[PDB]
Parts: sequence; C-alpha cells; structure tokens
Amino acid sequence: LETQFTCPFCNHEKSCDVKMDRARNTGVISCTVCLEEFQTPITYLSEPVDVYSDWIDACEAANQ
Amino acid sequence: MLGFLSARQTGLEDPLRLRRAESTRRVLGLELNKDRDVERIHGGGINTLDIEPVEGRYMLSGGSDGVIVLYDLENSSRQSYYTCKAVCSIGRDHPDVHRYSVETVQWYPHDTGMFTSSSFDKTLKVWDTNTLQTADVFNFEETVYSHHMSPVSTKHCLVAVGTRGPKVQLCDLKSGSCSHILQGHRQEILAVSWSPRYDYILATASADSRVKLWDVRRASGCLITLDQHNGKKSQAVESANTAHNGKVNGLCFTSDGLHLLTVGTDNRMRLWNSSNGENTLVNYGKVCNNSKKGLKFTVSCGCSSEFVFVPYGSTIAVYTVYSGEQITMLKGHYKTVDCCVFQSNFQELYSGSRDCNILAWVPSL
Amino acid sequence: DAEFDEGFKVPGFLFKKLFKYQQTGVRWLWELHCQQAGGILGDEMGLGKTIQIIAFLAGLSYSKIRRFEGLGPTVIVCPTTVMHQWVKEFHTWWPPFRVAILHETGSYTHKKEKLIRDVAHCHGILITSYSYIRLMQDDISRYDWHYVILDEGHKIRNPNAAVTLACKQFRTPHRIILSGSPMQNNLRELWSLFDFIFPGKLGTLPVFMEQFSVPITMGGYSNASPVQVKTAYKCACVLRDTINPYLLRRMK
Amino acid sequence: MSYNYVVTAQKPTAVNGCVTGHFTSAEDLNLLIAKNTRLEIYVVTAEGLRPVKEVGMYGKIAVMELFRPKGESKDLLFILTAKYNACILEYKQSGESIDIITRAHGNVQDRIGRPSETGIIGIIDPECRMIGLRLYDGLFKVIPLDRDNKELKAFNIRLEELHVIDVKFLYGCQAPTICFVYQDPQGRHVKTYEVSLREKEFNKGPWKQENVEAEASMVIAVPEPFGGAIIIGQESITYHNGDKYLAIAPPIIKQSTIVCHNRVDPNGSRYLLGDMEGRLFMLLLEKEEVTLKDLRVELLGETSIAECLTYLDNGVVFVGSRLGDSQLVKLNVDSNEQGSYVVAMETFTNLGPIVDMCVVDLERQGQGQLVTCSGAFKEGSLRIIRNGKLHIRTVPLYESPRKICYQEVSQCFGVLSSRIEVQGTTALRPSASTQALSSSVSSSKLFSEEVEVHNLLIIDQHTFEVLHAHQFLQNEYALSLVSCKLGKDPNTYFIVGTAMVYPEEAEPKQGRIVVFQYSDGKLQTVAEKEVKGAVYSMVEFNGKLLASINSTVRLYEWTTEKELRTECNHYNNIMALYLKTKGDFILVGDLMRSVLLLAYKPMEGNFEEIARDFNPNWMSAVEILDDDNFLGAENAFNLFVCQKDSDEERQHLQEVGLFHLGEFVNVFCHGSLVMPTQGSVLFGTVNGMIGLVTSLSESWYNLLLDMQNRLNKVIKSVGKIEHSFWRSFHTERKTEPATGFIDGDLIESFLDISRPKMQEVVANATADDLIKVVEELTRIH
DNA sequence: CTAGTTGATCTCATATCAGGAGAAGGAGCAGAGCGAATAC
Ligand SMILES: Nc1ncnc2c1ncn2[C@@H]1O[C@H](COP(=O)(O)OP(=O)(O)O)[C@@H](O)[C@H]1O
Ligand code: BEF
Ligand SMILES: [Zn+2]
Repeated sequence: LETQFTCPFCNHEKSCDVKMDRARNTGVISCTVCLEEFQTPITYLSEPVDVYSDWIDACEAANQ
Repeated sequence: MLGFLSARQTGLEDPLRLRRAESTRRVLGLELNKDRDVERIHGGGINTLDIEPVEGRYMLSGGSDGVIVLYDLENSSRQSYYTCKAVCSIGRDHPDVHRYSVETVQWYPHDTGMFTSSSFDKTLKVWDTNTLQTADVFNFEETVYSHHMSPVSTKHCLVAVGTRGPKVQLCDLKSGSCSHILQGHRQEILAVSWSPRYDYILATASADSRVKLWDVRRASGCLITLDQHNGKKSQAVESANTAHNGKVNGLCFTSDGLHLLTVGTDNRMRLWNSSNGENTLVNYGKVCNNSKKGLKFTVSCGCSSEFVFVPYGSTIAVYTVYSGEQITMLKGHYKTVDCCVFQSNFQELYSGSRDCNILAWVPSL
Repeated sequence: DAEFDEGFKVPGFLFKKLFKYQQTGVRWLWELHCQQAGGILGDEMGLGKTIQIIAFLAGLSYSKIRRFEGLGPTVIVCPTTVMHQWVKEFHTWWPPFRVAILHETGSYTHKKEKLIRDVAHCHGILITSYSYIRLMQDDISRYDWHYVILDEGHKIRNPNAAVTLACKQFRTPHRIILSGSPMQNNLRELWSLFDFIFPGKLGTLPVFMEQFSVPITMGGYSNASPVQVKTAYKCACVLRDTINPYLLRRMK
Repeated sequence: MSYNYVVTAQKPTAVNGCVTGHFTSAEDLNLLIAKNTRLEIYVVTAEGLRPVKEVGMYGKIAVMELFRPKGESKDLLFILTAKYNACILEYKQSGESIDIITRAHGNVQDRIGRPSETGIIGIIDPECRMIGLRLYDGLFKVIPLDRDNKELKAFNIRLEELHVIDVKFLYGCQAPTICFVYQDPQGRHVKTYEVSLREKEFNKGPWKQENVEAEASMVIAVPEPFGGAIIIGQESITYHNGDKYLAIAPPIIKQSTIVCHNRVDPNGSRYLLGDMEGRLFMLLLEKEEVTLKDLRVELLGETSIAECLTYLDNGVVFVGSRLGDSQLVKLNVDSNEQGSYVVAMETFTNLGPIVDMCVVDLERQGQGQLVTCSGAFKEGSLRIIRNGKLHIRTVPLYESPRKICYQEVSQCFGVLSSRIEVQGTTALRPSASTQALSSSVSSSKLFSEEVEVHNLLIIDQHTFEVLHAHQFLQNEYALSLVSCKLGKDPNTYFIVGTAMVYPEEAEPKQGRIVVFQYSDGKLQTVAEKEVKGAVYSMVEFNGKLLASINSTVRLYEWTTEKELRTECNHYNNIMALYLKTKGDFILVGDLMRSVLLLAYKPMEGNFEEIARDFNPNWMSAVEILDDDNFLGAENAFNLFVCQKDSDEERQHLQEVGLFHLGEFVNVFCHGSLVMPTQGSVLFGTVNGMIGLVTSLSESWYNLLLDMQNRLNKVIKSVGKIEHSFWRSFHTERKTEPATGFIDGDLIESFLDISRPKMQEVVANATADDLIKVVEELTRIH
C-alpha cells in the first residue's frame, strides 16, 4: 500500500502526504503542490489509504 | 488636495498630475472593502483571476475544483453596498468543465467575446464567452502550470504555455498549431508572460532557477538569460546565470514593459532591465513564497509611482517597484493567497486565496 | 536601386535582371533575415534559386546593413556536381564576392583548414560538399558563419544521417535550404528540413509524428474512413499554415 | 444618438510657448507664439510686433522649436502635438500667398508608456543632427535629421534614469551630448550622455554625474565660448563644464522658484529668468581670458507671471504668460527710480484660466454678457465680454478669483477670491479684497511659509468696484458660491461652501455653509451650518440647497427659523465635485466615476440613482443640455454627451457623443452672446478659449457631418494631421473616433476657401445653399 | 609536374510451503549531561 497519493485536485502523482494523529483520532491528507488539505476521523485500524479514501469520497459527495 | 484641484483649474499643474497623484493616494489607502462583497461559488481555492482589459467590468476566476466563474464587478444596484454577482459559470455540470484545477484564466485581449483557461488536466481550452462553449481545445503531454496571451499583439495570437515539460509551447489560435516549442529550459516552466511593450518578446521562468527572454520569431533560442550578479560570478553557460536561488515561479512586466519583476522560491523578488536583463539590485527585502506552482502577481497602472502587489503568505504585500520600499500588508485572507488582480480604472484589487474567497480591496474614502 | 523596408538595397542593374517572382523571393529572404529565421526556397527545379540567393547576398553586402558589417563569412553546401556551377553564377552575377571551393578539386593547393580560416576571416563564400561538411564538422563549425545556405538541402531529409547532424551544428539563425522538392518520401523529411532551418516550429520528432505524420498519412490510404479523411485534412491544413511563412514554393 | 455643434467663440489666448528666430525670411526676426492650438507668426519690427500669419494646428502644441539644418536658407519649425504629431514646417511666401509647407511629419506616440511627470520635453541638437524627445519615463526618443526623412522615423534609446527633470543638448560637443537632471532616491543628479545615431545608443558623457540641489529643476545649455550647462534650482544656481564648478546662492531668488529662461546674447553672456511671482532677473556670465569667471543675478523687475519669455532685440522682451496678459516689455539700462528696469510697452489680452463664469443680461438688453473669473495669483481679474468682434473689459483684482455669481436684486456680483499672505500674516501686495469700500471678517463659533486667505467680494455690477470684502476664517478655503433665495422667505442670499484646510491632512474633514445677505451695503452673516467635509459644489434645487460634502450629495431645507436642515443624503460617490440641475433631476459630476443622473423624488423625500456612466472619466465640468442629454468634460481635454438609454441595464448612461476639444473646460453655463439650433451652452477653458455647444437636428447633423468629411478631403492641415485623429476622443486607456459632435471651426472654415474648392466640397445641393447654412451657423456667436 | 584508372571504405537510401545465518542500516526510546532560564 503506497503512502504517497495522486491529488484529486491537481493530479500530481505522489504529491499527497498523510499524517496520522492517533492521539486525536484524526488523519490529515495534504497535497504539497496545490496545498489542498482534508481532515477525516481515523481509528487504530486506519491507514493512509483509508484517509485518501475518505478524501476522495468527500470530494465526490461535495461535487454532487 | 484642494491645492491639487486649484492647480488643475488654474492650469498650474497638468491634469496628469492630479490624476496620477490621486491614483497613488487611492492605492496607498487600499483597505478591506467596507461596503463591497463578491459572490462565493468556488468549492475550492481560487488559483487565478483576470479582469478583462477593455472596460474592466467582468472578472474570470478559476478554482481548484475546476469550475470557472464569470463575475460582473459593476454596482448595477442603487445601494452603496453590493455583491459582485456571478454572471456565468463553467460548473461541474458543464459538458466541457475542467476535470482538475484551473490554474490560469485569461480574457482574450482586444475583445471580451472570448477567453482561455488552462488546467492541470493537461488542456488549454478556448471558450466563446457568449455561448459559453469551448471553441477549441489544446491537449498537452504534461500538466499546464501557466499560460499567457500577448496583451499587445494585433498581428499574432499565440498563447505561450508553460507545462511541467521543459519546453515552452506556443499555441497558435490562428489555424491551430501547437507544434512550436522553445528549447533551453531544463525543468518545469512555472510562469510565462508576454512583454506589454514588444510584440514578440516572451519571458519564461522555470524551476531550473532561470528566466529567459525569447523573440519567438527568432530561430536561435532565448535572447537574454537573467543573472543575479550580472557577471560577478561568471561561468560558461551550463548551470550559471540563474535568476534566483530557487524556483522562479512568478513573472510580471511593469506597466511600461521596460522592466521585469521575477519572484522565486528563494524568498526574493528581483527587478530586471527588460532590454538586457541586467539586475537593477532593487532590494524588496524578503518576499515569502513557497508555492510549488506558478505565483500570480500584478503591478499597478496609471499612478505617480508604480506598485507591485505580491501574495505574501495569507496577505498581499504592496511594494514600490523602483525603490523597493514596502508600502503595506493587505491582511484579510485566512489561507495562503494564490492570485491578486488589479483594477486600474478605480485602483481596486481582487485577491483569490485557498480559503474559497475572493476579497475586494477598495481605496478608503 | 530597389529599396526595401528598413535598410536593404539591391543594385538596380542586378535587380532589373531578376524576374517578378525572383525579386519576390529576395523580398521574402530579407524578411526572414529581419526575423532572424531560416527558410526553404521551394521553387521547383529550373525556376532560379541560385540567382535569388546570389541577388539577396549581393544586396545584403551592398546594403552595409547592421559582428558582421553587411555580409559575413557564408558557407554554401551543395552537391559535388554543382559547386563550380555556383562559382560561375557568383562570378557572373556578383563578381565582387570571393568564392572559394572547399574540395579536392578546389583552387587552394594548401591545407584546407587554412582555406576555411581565410574565408572565415575574410568574409568570403565557402562552397563545400555535404561529404566535406560531415568530414570537417570539427573545423567548419568554429568560425561563427553568417549564412549556411544548403543547395539541394533535401539531402538533410534523414534526421539521423551524419550529414544532417553535422549541418545542424551551425550556430547562426540564417539557415536556408534550396530544394525544389523538399518532401520526397514522407513527412519525417519535412520535419528534418524544418528542424534545420527553424528548430522549434515543428516540435520534437515524436510530437511531429503523433500530431501530423500518422493523421495525414493514414488518411491517404484507400481504405480510409471519411472521418479519418477529414482528420487528415484538418492536420494538413494546420501544417500548411504552420509552414507557410518559411516555405516559398513557386510552381512552373 | 446625440447631435451637437461645438464652435470657438473666443480663440485660446494663453501662451504656452514662444520661440524667436528667422522663420519667414533669412533677414526677418520672427516671433512664433504658441497659444494652445494657434500658432501666431509675427515679424519683430523696430516697434511692436507685426502679425504676418496665424495658423490653427490640429493639435495642442506641446513643443515648438526653430532649427536651421545645414544648407537651409531659413529656419525650419519643429512642432510636436500633445497627441504626439511631429511636424517639420517651412514658411514659403509666394507674393500675397503665404504657405506653411509640411517638410516632414509623423506620429511618435508609443503604444504603451508612462507619460513623464515633468511633461513632454523637446530639444534639438545645436548643430541640428537630431531631435530628442522625452515623452515617457525611461525612454528617450531620437528623430535623426541628417537622414532626411519625410515620415520622421524615430528610435527610442533606453535611459537608465527613470525620473528625468529636465534635459538639454550641450554646445560645442563633437557628438550630440545631452545633459539632464534626474531624481533618484539618493537625490537629484546632473548626468551627461553622448548619443550615437550609428549605434543608436548612449555613450559615456564628457563629464560624470554630479549631485545637484534637491530642487534642481532647470538645465540651460550655455553656448560654445563657455560650453557646459547651468542648473537652476530653488535656492542656488550652479554651472558645470566638467572641471569648472561655479555656484551661487543669491538670496533674491529664494522667495520663488525660477520657471522659465531665455538667452539674451548669441554667446550666452546674459540670460533672462522669470519666476512664478512674476519677477524677472538677469543672470550674467562674466568671462575671463575663454572660460567662465563668476555668476551674477540681478532683479530686472516684475512682469506678468511668465510661462515663457523671449528677448527679441533692443531691450524688448516678449513675456508670454498663461496666467495673465502677455506682455511686451522694455529693459532700460537705468532703473525707473523704483528699482525696476522693466517697462511694459504693450499688453496682449489673455483670458487666463477661466475658473468660473456667469452670463448676465446686464444693462437690461436682450444681449448676454460673460463675466469670467480669469487669471491667477497676481494676474487674477474679472473679464466682461460682449459682442460689439468681442469686446473684453478687464477689472484687475490682484488676487485669484475662484467663483462668481450674479445677484440681480442686489445689483452686485459675489466673487470668491484668494490671496497669498506670507507670515500674524502679511499681504504681499494690495489686492482687491484689501481695497474694498467696507470689509469684515468671519467670527464663527464652530471651529476653535505662506497661507491662502479667502474672501467674498461684493462687486458693484455698474462700476465693478469692490463694494465689500468679507474675509473668511483662518485656514478656510471657500470652494462654492451660489446666489439664490431658499425656502419661502423673499430674501436673496450669498451661500458659500467652505472647507477647513490644514497641512496635516489630504482631504478636508471640516467645513461650513455660510449664508450671507447683502443689504444696505453690508454683508450680514444670516446663517451657518457646520458640515463634516469640504463643500465642493452647491446649487439651488427647487428652493432648497443641494450641497456636496466630500462624498455625500445632500439636500438642505431653509426653515422658518432661517437655518439649514438636512432632508436627504446620497453617498454613492467617490467625490461629488460638480452639481447641476434641471427640474427634479440632478447631475452629479464625480472625480472619477464621471456622472450620476440622480432624481429627487418629492413624494417620499429622498434621492434615487436614476442612472450612471460606469466609464472612468476624470471630470472637470458637467452640464445638462436637454431632458435626457448630459454634457461632461473629462480632464483629458474631451467632451462627452451621455444619454438616458431608451431592467437594471436601464441604469447605464450611454455615451452617445464623444469629442476631443483639446482644452480643459473649467465651467459650463447656459447663455449666448447674441440676441436653427437648440440650446446654447457656453464653456470656459484653462487656455482662455470660450466655446459654445448647441444641439442640432438629425438630418442637419448628417448633412454637416458630410460637409466635415468633404472639408477634411479638401482642406489641408498644417502638420498633415488628420482632423478625425485630432478630434478623436483620447485618454491614456482609451481611444475612439469622434461621434455626435460637429467641429464648428472646420465648418466655419468653409467660408475661407475659394469657389473651386467649394465646388470640390459640394460635388454631390448647390454651394450657395451651404454658404447660407454656414452663415446661419456663424450667427449664433 | 600531372591528369586518368583502380581499389578500399563510408554513407545513404530504397518497405512493410519444509532455508538459514550473519552483517549493515535505520528507528525509536532511554537516559545522561550541559547550556540557558526562571525563581526563591
Ligand atoms: N533572372 C535570370 N536571368 C537569366 N537567367 C536566369 C535567371 N534566373 C535563373 N536563370 C538561369 O536559369 C538556370 C536555372 O537556375 P538555377 O538557380 O541554377 O536552378 P535552380 O533554381 O533550379 O536551382 C540557370 O542556368 C540560370 O543561369
Ligand atoms: F534545379 Be535545381 F532545383 F537546382
Ligand atoms: Zn493537489
């Protein structure tokens, strides 16, 4: 499972970094290029793929 | 100021004096707008703005969500408080909407019936403003970081496009020829800007820390390469003669086109003699930027002293171009400011930032 | 005398000999010189291209236009059979030029490199063969030539031939090709020629292939679908508009 | 679309340039005077000036210089127009016929560029190898003359110094050498370059840059025996030749800055210098056996406030003035027992800056009469103008007039005036405010180098003597004046809008509207009203007082208690500088939003923005022609007529007429100077022109338009300037052709052509019909 | 000297799971130790 992801907003490969703040149960995914940021709740079973998942889902939901 | 009016009436001073002095005074009194608002439609940060060059009424805005909004800036209502309503919108439901962020939008010069928009979806679309349909599309092998049409060309209608490829593309809007390219850069071309003075002069700034001026008619590469030191640290040209100590992510010719303002990721802005690329050594202090893409900043027009409005973190830093003296920080944005566009008719400013807001700065009183 | 836009004068006696299309070609060549761009005199065989080049160079040296005052040291690359032809035409049309041949036949009778040095430092015309340009590319490109006219420049059609890579080492912008047939087998040849005269217009060879060669060629086959024919038409029109300013092709 | 007819009732009179030389003949000493559009050629006789020609340029003459190329019998005249039409003209006299042939012409306007602050500068190399123009910052345009052009092809040389104050060509230099003073953040420095036409670029000057006075504002190229240059500043006069550095600081030039100069001798042993206060000095170069020994300045005397001056001969100096009457003065060898060697021989009338003017039917005739606030500080005056030719009286006030209004009931003019006091304060000269029959000073309870003292002068409208002079509060500027009766009481009042001016601020925050009544030869302060800004303009609006405080157009009612009470306000303005009225409608001229058609809806009691023009025109004046036509003057010397169109788009005023007048219109007023055309709007300008605007009918306008095109095809302009270009609406960010305006001067020139040229004009009715039409058009002025 | 013939050589162009063991790196934690920094 890759940790760096293509940004849904600027389509820059591996430009998204994921930070797991487990102490606060929050994952923050940020694109280095276009500076888009997204915050989602996470669990101890969560992974950066799950945070990027929640980001893609939030984008598609907001774009309806 | 009553002295200014009296001198204008009595012919002591040319009306030019009052006009430019009052323009400068208005720019100095720039503040968060007391009675003005801009309609919010972008779901993401605004990466670019462009007020049309003729009549200065309509404004384009490209968002990080790929939509393009067309606003009317005129206060067609009778109140002193108004919102710049959105006339048109390439929204998510448009058949030709950009799939990724729109990074540059530009009105066609000489006519408001057409505009262009380049996106990180590797497309430069040319839109008919009336029907609001794509008149043309140019596809690129790599994402577009910036594009620019010449604000002066009555003869040519080339769009200079800077992508992550090391080549500057020149797309002919006359019969569609995107094959022309300029060689000489080595990394992503983060900014491109045509000279407002010379028809065929194009300045290109790339991540290789170099800024090159090209005569696109010419067959022999770039005309000038900008050098910080002008020759103090001189070396055979393979890696020396850098404009900045980082990525040069913004270009802006001054109003007369005799100088060039380059902002780079070394936290420095520099002013260059546009005729021989010599550094004028104007200081400007430290200009904070860390943008990984092109940085859009503009200069004032029709004032006694020229100003440059540079995005500076979540603020707009206003500098005097030829002295470097820091005028002020326009402080009203909540995230990093991506673009600022200057309305020269009324010395107004419109800034788009990552907080999904377009803020209008108007002179006070 | 004939006076062109900025400072270019071609002598009246020389101008009078030229035909209408030939002096139109001289006009076009000097517009290219103003643009500092190359070109292809695509006029068919026999229409007169040696004379147009000779007249344009004569007017360029005569006009004293502003490194080089007037005409610098130029190199003319032509097939071996027509070198002395170029010498004869230069002598009859503009005798003031010094016109030396860089070839075994030649006229020098010393080290060739001395001849290239002499022509470079004397602002003369060095006529050479394509084989010599390939062989003497080390010496031929160290002297900052002003004009690199290639007669029958379709020999540069193969982008990977050693002669092509040699001829594409000249630093000057003023690159001219004389060839009444600057396309012989496919559009790769056109790309090679236009890379020589103006490296940028048609992009990198992969890009030119993908954008022009496959569409234009594939729409000419007998089994072409109508949509594909229209796509080939669009690409051909785009290419014609792209190459119009730098190709001057008059028919008989 | 609108139909308007503009005609010059009085040609411009302010001189913006004067040059002497041998233009008409090799032996004649010509005086060429540039009034704004008019070039007047006189021959300098033993006495006075003999006018030999007067041509009307299609352009505002910004540069006018005479130069004699090698082999030329007599001088050629280089003229540059404000719209950047350059022309080299030659005088060719064929017996009775006089022709100003255009030897060369062209347009040198750069498409983009910041026009320089100090204005267009034009210089010619003393050996006439080139013309150097400073039109834009950072550039120096060069027109070579050795290369004999008929199109005046020019090339720009980039000038590394971006704020150039003045520039001249030095004398006695093998190469064309420019010496110029420029401003950088380090100070003002004088630098030199040697221009190369072959390499088309500057080269290192004969002598390096030298740091000069902070206000060093003038460069004078000294002739060959001395060489070098003289730099005049506010406090000192320095002379540089590269190693000679002479300097003086005469205390007598400190009081006022020197603004003009002229070379008396061919060798530059003497120069004239005029200051803004009118003082004329002689700067003498003492030679030593040649080099330069020492500089002296001696006050010759006092003249009109000289824009320019020229020594003709025999001690005669033409002092050309923009702010007052031009003068022809004599420089006596010995003083006049008052310390002055200057004696005025002749005075040429100049309607100075016509800041304000009122049309009055004085003497109870059917004839109008213009009373104009003309001139400035020392040359300020009232001018009374009638049709008799135009007869012009003059009432010297010796202080700047600002506004004027006629009170018919009181048989007097109320005139706002301003004088300069130096120190508490002391007047520099006895002015009309101080020479009133009776006087008073405002004692207001509302508020508690050199300064301007503002006064309200009550002037008898028979003898034009100052019946009264009411001085205003300290540091109070009177801006507006209106004579009207408010509310329902019968008394007629002088209502004066004022502003409190202090150096600590850029826009007045305080002001008051003062209501005076003039009765029994006294000016009693009937009422006051403290307002929170400068009252730029006031007008009577249906018995109420419509005032414009800084950005707010508000309406006051005159109550039974004889006080002003606000009724309504409108705030959607940057600064409402100009107010006009017709019925319930108001026309608000804004500083830069350019018009606003407001309406006072009486059934409710507030204003309503009926319409607006959203083009950014900077205004100088505004007027209402018809119920739906609105004339306005932009600061770029343009007239434009807006029309209420026919949704929210109805709020857009449409600019239905555009025209480039070439004059800075200061005031409009309904009226006519005479006893087919609808309406009559006179206007007064800065250069002294009085013009007249009338509305035409559609078919007649079309016919006239046709005549204008025909005349443009027939009549040949002096500089080969196309009339459409000259009258094209022009602004630094816009350029359009003239529409909705007929140039009355061009139509009236139809009389001054011979019959074959008329037949050429009228190829497609007969010529006599059009002669009748143009005669009727001339009747209105 | 001096041109014409003879071979070699180069370019260019013609299409279509039931390993294991050890050594080197990097990671995260743990503490020790010393500079500054409040503060009694
Ligand atoms: N203007 C002219 N006047 C006389 N002869 C000409 C003229 N132009 C061309 N020619 C002749 O026509 C022939 C063909 O011209 P040339 O340029 O050698 O061939 P191509 O143009 O096909 O390369 C030459 O022999 C030349 O002498
Ligand atoms: F006849 Be060929 F084109 F030289
Ligand atoms: Zn991104």
